[PDB]
Amino acid sequence: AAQTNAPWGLARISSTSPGTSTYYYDESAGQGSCVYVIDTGIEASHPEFEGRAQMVKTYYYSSRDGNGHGTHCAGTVGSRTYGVAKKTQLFGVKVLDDNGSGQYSTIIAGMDFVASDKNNRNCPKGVVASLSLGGGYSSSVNSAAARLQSSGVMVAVAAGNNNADARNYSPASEPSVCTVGASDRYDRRSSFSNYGSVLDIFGPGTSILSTWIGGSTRSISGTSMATPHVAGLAAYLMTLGKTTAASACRYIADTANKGDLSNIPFGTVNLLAYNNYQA
Repeated sequence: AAQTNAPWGLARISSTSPGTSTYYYDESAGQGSCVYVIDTGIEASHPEFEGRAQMVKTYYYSSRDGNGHGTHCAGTVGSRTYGVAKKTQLFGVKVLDDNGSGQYSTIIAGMDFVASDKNNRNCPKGVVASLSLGGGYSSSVNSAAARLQSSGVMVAVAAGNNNADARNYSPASEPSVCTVGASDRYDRRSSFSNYGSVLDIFGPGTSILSTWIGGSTRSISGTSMATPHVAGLAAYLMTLGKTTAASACRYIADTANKGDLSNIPFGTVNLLAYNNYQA
């Protein structure tokens, strides 16, 4: 399939070259897979989600996304216009309040929720969890991310927007999950994107247009915005049978665009998420 005038990030994950605007992808589009978006919740009623998004858990008075961040990330995963896997199932776990804030303990409980809740969902193609969140280093947040990964969920976490080594941030520093840095439309590392040996991949992170609360859209920047690209890419690749949850991050890196990003610090992988679709 071909989505003309796609957001630049979608066109990039299906391109060996920057500066194109058509997203190419196999029409399976993540059908039969599931992506948990553990964030501020999802505006499931948004027409871009086509009934495929829903709230499955909240730790606050409402499951409604009053922030927009989780709606944006879900839109990049699987919204029809801005998503990578336009047919995947989107489950919202509201571990962040409408300020975008969350206690690490609520975040840990959300990861253990997904690790069990997937046994209540129909995901024959597999399960993805997109963690567009992060704070300082925590071995307990890291271990929850490892349990989630160990449980059979592909876990994609943001590297962080500190322009630092992601080694001092959780869950970005958990080596078993898929830690994602952010790039821009000119194949530069995003000026904010964390780096380091713990990173596994880079996704489009600067000026990403996706869904927003109130049925709207907007463009925002962050490693929280590169993470749903790889998360959506993983649900896409697992539906095609190219990889499993335990292997998808290592697979995505094997098939990524090599040595195409500039301003990548020594010791950080120079890999850009690439669906390797041939139309």
